[PDB]
Amino acid sequence: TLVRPKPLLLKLLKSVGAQKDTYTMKEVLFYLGQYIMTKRLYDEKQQHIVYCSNDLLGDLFGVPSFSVKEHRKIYTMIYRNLVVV
Ligand SMILES: CN1C(=O)[C@H](Cc2ccccc2)O[C@@H](c2ccc(Br)cc2)[C@H]1c1ccc(Br)cc1
Repeated sequence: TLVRPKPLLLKLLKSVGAQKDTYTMKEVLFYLGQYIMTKRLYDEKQQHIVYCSNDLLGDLFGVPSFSVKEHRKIYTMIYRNLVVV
């Protein structure tokens, strides 16, 4: 499935090296995760928990924190920031 990230998500992706305007979901996640690990928004003690309050990611998703273990919720939040081609 190819997707087109909306302006805010695209900015996020490109800030960690993304270069296209169109991506597969696996690529969106790849860069999104690189973004998270690069900024280290995860919690050192509980590494599956992500803190993104007052960050671009928080703006994007609409939440102050989330768990990378809830794939359905992450997929939901991501989909709101892209149009499926
Ligand atoms: C599937 N996946 C990835 O592709 C990347 C891999 C990656 C890591 C470092 C540098 C480049 C790419 O991130 C994974 C990830 C990210 C953050 C945490 Br916390 C756990 C796992 C993980 C992931 C990406 C996005 C979300 Br939201 C949740 C998990």
